[PDB]
Amino acid sequence: LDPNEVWEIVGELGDGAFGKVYKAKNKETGALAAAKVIEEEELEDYIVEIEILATCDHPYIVKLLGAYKLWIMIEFCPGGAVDAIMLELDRGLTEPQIQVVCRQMLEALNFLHSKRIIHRDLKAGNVLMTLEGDIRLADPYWMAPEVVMCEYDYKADIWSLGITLIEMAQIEPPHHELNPMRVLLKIAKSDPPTLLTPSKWSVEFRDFLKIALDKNPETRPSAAQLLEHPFVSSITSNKALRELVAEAKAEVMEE
Ligand SMILES: CN1CCN(c2ccc3[nH]c(-c4c(N)c5c(F)cccc5[nH]c4=O)nc3c2)CC1
Repeated sequence: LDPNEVWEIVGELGDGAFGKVYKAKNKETGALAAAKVIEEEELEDYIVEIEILATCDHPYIVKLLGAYKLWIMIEFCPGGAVDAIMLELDRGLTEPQIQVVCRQMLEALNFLHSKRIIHRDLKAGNVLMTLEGDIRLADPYWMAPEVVMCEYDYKADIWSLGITLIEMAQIEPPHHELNPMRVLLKIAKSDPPTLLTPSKWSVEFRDFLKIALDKNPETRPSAAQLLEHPFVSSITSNKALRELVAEAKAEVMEE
């Protein structure tokens, strides 16, 4: 069952810091793809991840297309990642644009959390866009108190979400100016990040971030509970992202 007859590569989309990501078009049917390509130990570690994605079939999570070196064919999303969008446009996202992403993310998180799965790498570079204006998420008594805590556990996502929303408002996440070494300390030491210009955004945004970014995963809310927040409870149209995908395409056409 050799590949290359099935798919033909027709582009490169981004050498991240994990393999390289190329664009693939089906030889028979004509369909597009994203091909992630790698080449004992690691191989079985990747198979588990692949077989986890097959399971995670939902509107707002990339579809697994196949598995043939090591090829992984995932759905082409022709808007690309939101962080790439934000630079090509050289600006943040409008609150209504942020409202639509926050809500679609929450349905993806709430889905995953019912499957007992965490994402753990939620940032703007892992929120992809379709032309339709929709997102896809990508890729015992002698025990010491601190050992106990590190054995609710899926509230990690909910923190990354609120942090992703700041990334989208402001282009850059909080503490972007310090090196990765010092970040971890700043995270653990500092109070929950707020928006830089509280004046610029609605009272609902500020409060959503207030409750999303609780340092205590006990008192911190589920994807489910957050879906009833005013900030995302009234959101029925993907218009504002339909709008934003259009500009991005237009801006990209420039030469
Ligand atoms: C600079 N202009 C805007 C960004 N540009 C762009 C265009 C299409 C793109 N598709 C993907 C993509 C993934 N990166 C991807 C992944 F990383 C993991 C799993 C599935 C994926 N599917 C994709 O469809 N990125 C794109 C970027 C290049 C042109």
